[PDB]
Amino acid sequence: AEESRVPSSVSVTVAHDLLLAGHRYLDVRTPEEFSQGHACGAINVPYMNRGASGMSKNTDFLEQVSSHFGQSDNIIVGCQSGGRSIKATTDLLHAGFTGVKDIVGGYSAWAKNGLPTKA
Repeated sequence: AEESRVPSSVSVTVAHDLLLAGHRYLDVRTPEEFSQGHACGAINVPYMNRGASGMSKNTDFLEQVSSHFGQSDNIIVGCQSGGRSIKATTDLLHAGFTGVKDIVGGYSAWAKNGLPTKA
């Protein structure tokens, strides 16, 4: 009974219900999105980011992380774009990108609010 690897696709609409549950939201709009910082109730990062997280930058750690862990292991991830990115995520899934939910959009919708929490 393992469930550390489960790739699923959904829309920010259904994820929103889960977002109310208070679950970590991973979003990757663009490396520059990181330079902007974080968000209020939304964690948007470029897949991998070096930090006190224990150093993890999409480069080789994938072999160590994909070894049995996912950068978003058990998380809700979503690319700024949908459909076109949905199949794109499948390419990353082959490299090891499961155990998380694939949401469509994210920052665009959260941006609609205008409440970005960050340093």
